[PDB]
Amino acid sequence: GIALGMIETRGLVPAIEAADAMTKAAEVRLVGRQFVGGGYVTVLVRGETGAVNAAVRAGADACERVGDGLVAAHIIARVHSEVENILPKAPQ
Amino acid sequence: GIALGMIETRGLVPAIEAADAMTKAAEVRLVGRQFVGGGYVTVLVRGETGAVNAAVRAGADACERVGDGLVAAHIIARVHSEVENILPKAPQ
Amino acid sequence: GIALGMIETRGLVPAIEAADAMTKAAEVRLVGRQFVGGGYVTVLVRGETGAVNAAVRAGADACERVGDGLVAAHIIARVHSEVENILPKAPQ
Amino acid sequence: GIALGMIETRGLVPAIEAADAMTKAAEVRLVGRQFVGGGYVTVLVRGETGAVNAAVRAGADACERVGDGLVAAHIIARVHSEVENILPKAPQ
Amino acid sequence: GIALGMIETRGLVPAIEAADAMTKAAEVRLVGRQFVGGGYVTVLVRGETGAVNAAVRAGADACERVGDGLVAAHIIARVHSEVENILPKAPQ
Amino acid sequence: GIALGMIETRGLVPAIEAADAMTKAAEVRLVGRQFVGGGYVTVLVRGETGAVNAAVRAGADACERVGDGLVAAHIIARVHSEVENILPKAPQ
Amino acid sequence: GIALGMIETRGLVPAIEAADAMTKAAEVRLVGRQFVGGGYVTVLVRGETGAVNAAVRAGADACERVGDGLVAAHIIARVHSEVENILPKAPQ
Amino acid sequence: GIALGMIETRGLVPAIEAADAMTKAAEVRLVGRQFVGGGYVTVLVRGETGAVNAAVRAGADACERVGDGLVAAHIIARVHSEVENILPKAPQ
Amino acid sequence: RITGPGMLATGLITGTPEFRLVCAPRSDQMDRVSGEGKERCHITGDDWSVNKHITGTAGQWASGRNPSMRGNARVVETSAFANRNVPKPEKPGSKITGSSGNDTQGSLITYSGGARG
Amino acid sequence: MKIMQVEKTLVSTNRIADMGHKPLLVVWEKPGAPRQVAVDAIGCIPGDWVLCVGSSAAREAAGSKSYPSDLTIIGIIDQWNG
Repeated sequence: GIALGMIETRGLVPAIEAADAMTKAAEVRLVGRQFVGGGYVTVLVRGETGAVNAAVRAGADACERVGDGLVAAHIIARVHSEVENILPKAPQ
Repeated sequence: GIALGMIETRGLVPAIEAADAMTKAAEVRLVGRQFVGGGYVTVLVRGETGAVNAAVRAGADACERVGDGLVAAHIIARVHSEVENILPKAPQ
Repeated sequence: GIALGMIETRGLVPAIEAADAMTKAAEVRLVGRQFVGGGYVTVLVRGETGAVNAAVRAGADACERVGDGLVAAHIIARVHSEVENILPKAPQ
Repeated sequence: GIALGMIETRGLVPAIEAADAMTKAAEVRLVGRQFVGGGYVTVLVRGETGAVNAAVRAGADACERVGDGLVAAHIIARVHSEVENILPKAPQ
Repeated sequence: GIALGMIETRGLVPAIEAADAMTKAAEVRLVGRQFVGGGYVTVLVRGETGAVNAAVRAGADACERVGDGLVAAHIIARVHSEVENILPKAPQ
Repeated sequence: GIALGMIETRGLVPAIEAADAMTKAAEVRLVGRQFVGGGYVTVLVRGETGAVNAAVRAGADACERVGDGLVAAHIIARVHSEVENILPKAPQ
Repeated sequence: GIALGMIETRGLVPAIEAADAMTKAAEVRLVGRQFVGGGYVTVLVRGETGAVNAAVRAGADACERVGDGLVAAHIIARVHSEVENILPKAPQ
Repeated sequence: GIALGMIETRGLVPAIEAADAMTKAAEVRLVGRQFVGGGYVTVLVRGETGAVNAAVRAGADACERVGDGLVAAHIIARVHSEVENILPKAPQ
Repeated sequence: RITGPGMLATGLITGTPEFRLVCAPRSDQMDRVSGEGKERCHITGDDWSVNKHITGTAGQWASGRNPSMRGNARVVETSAFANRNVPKPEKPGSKITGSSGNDTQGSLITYSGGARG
Repeated sequence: MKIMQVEKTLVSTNRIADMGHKPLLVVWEKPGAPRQVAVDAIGCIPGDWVLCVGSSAAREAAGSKSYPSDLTIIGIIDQWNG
């Protein structure tokens, strides 16, 4: 799935809630959950463009009132080929 | 039971208190404790829906006034299988 | 003794101090020191209920004027067997 | 092209957005993303000086409103060889 | 020498300054530099009580105005044997 | 030489820039870059006293307006041999 | 994908911008650029439906303020085979 | 050079003026003069980024008061590779 | 009506189907029992402290057992600490000349007969 | 000012409060020469050739016009062979 969706949260619990809502919502593959530093967590999903759009809308709505909340909900439909190197391929 | 219960706290003490209170309250298993960055700790429990409901509420009440406190007390009855990849199974 | 006593600090120096004070104040076994993230440090002790009660009061008093100080002083008298998995056994 | 362009963000999402934007805006190669501690993330590009200039200006406009936003956009036209040892060569 | 001296700083530069000043001031062994999390850095020295007292007094004064500053300057003349396990033996 | 120059910044970009202004300004070797926690980054140089002096002045002027800026700019002419063990030797 | 994204502009510059922007935005292929008469210029992109929505939204926003700007931003998610004959296949 | 500069004019005379200005100002190749329809004339330059920036600034200032004047001055530092197929390579 | 864990943490839980200084300043507090019996620091959890509902070991439970009466005896302490401000006569001065180590600013030294040394 | 080599650290736990938290070093002009104690205002290591100020100048160099030092190290000599 070319598309990329990212959700960033303050704390892991909203990240989990966002991940779950993203993946229930549409055919998007979770490729990463990142502990960024300072309490930031980022969840990354790949998929087809509309599936990503729907998944990031859901995620954002799901995590917003959970814990410390949502920092960023973002969609990149087609990431530059260079960006792919800094993108997680499977969650670790 | 596949229900997930999650407590996030500012600091480890409220987290240990939360975990203790949860597992004492209900038939739930403790699956992880995660250090997120910035002082967030997340405690995670698995079990059947009601048990997780009772547990998370017990942990929340228990650790609210402990240390720097509670950040999130959250439940997901059934996580998407994609999210199982970012969830710890046993606490190591 | 299976009671847990826990001190959480802002910085390691207050933690080491809490630790020394607790171990000198009562017959408690220091079982851990945890770096939690964001500057929080937690010291964990084990022993009998009275001993723990005494140790945590000593740690708290001693570390409070040291550095950035004390976040939490807490006791779990009887610890659920499940929590033991997230509890450090011997400090390393 | 050996100039270095760097963007630092608060969180991974502005960083990814900056990187996408930079590679898309100009003839720059992405060489790194670094989690710095505390929520800071840095994206580093390499290239001809003007390209790096166009790229960093675009990465800055692109990330400033994403999440917690931008911290730094900087360019260094000729990196002293000593600095090359602390610079990531290709992205992980 | 079995006494302990510890300096905690906000940032690493004041930590090196404190460590250098301690080691210069008296016959203490530097046994550890710990990155606590959150920008806290601690420096630990070990030696005879008088040496340690002098070393810490000197380091505290030396790093107080360096960078973000001193957090704590503490001396433990007699260390409980339990606390030895949590204390570094050699600087890493 | 054995002089040590150190810059500590809030963020990595001011640090690279400091490292770069420092090694261009004077004959100093960059022996290290260190992620301290919380956003602090330290860059460390070594050389003869005059050179370190000139490097720390140049690096400090250069990074001050970059990003979250500068935290500390410090020099030690003759580093104690105990401190050498907590010092990076090659940047890596 | 067989979806068609089309952008119409007043003048070539906005069209080029539209084309660049659409291709950068999403996984779409540029299939043509057509001069229409009167200064109208048309760019066309083919690809999967969501990718084309994303591409045309970007293209529209990108050319609107460029020169004489945007005339039309349209999408067809399935093109009839008869229309395929009057559609440019590969650009130039 | 990869960068693209484009000037669009109402009429041919401002285009010729822009072209002369652009090529005098910086090292950029004139790759295309295009009769769009309706009287729009587009001039196209390729070169390095800074060279293109300066050429387009020079071109735009020069032709603004010539004839019916200026429509667009636009710069794309790196076009997507597909957009290359719709760009002229030498002027006809 | 129904009690148990469902009644806890109301308003804290999310995800539910419905949703879908530690130590008290040293100047202000003086401890009843000092040492390991101190109460200035708040200890959370299963500590040995007793709440309002609890009755029985100390208090009236210790103090009411044995009858006592207090007198109003005449009390005036006779001690070195009590005598610290005792009236003293005029301090002696030294009128001597000649080099004699004649400091007048230090602690009072006396000689035979009460003289300033 | 005199040029001296730092030999070792010196520690006095009972010293007067006016010395503050200042470090003290044993310095001599040469190995085997008479030993003097200098306040270390710079941060010197054993074997260093240092420059030492005496008298009233020592007091201010050690932090105050009222400091108890009659000998303060004021700089390390970049290059000295003794």
